[PDB]
Amino acid sequence: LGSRTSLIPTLGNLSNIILSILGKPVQEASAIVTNPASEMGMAFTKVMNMFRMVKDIYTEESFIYSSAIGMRTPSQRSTTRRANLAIFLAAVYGALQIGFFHLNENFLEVFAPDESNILTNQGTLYMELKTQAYISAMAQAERPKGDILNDLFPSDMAHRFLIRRNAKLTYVEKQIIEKCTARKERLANFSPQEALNEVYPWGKFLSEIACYIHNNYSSI
Amino acid sequence: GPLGSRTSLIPTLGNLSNIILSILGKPVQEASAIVTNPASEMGMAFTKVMNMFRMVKDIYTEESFIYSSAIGMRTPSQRSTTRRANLAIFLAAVYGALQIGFFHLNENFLEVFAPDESNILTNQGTLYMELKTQAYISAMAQAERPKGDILNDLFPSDMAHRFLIRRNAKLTYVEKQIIEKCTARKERLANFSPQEALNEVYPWGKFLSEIACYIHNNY
Repeated sequence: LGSRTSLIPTLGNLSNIILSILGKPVQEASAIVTNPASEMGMAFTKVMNMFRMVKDIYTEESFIYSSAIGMRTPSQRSTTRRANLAIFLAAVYGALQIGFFHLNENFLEVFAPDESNILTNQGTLYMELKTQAYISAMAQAERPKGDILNDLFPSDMAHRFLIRRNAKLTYVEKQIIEKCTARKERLANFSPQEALNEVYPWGKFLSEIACYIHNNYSSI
Repeated sequence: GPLGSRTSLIPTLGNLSNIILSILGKPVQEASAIVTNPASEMGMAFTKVMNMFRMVKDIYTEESFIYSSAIGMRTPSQRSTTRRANLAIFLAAVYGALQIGFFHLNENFLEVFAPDESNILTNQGTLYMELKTQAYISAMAQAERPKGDILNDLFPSDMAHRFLIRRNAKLTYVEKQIIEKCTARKERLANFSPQEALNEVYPWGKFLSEIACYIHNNY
């Protein structure tokens, strides 16, 4: 498709700006998003408005799936990978409205795309994301904790790892499964449940994810 | 500049400019249909590009065109990007994709087509005369102003001073040729009946094709 082909430089430029704004120290990035009338806040708002428009050209869902839209060249795929990181970081800072269910479902495609090797720090980030999804889902008083936890920390994690790389399990993969199992149990047996956000504060997760996305992808 | 400011967005400005130059780079009837039928598949897609271009353009200018010296775009690639963006603003304007009056188009023509005090070329002066011609034809349709007021504005007497002032200055042989081609075109327009046959004497689609062809070969 022509417009998706021709707009790759814009997709890339806006994604890079978002990543380098929202990858700053958490206090600095949070300030930018929560003060739209500041100098940098106003500039971020215009960048985000253009980004929302360009993103809609590439996907009607939460993230961009390069294979699904025929984006096949090395530069096209590298750009959509950057875009997906910018989307994820903007979602977690609230600049985009993407629910925790979609963040969890797409986490490996965003941080370990193209059947790459899953790394230990990705696994740790995965576990903390699932923990925040659980804490947020509990706050809606919609479904019981058991149901939430079985979705977020599922029994088929090993088959999912094999499927995603066309495969038995690697050492990191089995460590993640074991770390996730332990976190599920701690979460289910914790009391009082309403205290979990003090135990796993959001600000700490924000700092975890920005540092990863910064210190694993080049900024500016 | 700072993150997310005018220097940060230069690749987006150039990319959207290049897209507008490519799409309105098509044959006149094709390009015109894209703009005039916003419901077609191409028309719908072009609309989304133009909405993005409108937003990025506002970041670079409050007016019709982008003056790099006015907003501090100092690096060579930055200055070349604003120059190209100006060509795309002008191409979009004559196709109806952007709403910029003939007055703004006339006033910014040399800055758009001959920036940086380059010596005017006879071809640039030709198209300048053709643009003034079309701006007159349109101004006489609207018929809010007397014929002399309109010919004054578009074919003015101080055309000599303007060419001199433009390059910090006596005219070049080419520049005095343009003024005489201009004055003669004015006399013909000041004395043409029916005044609404001028649309047939100089067809708009001919001008459009001349501008587009010029831009398509000089951007």
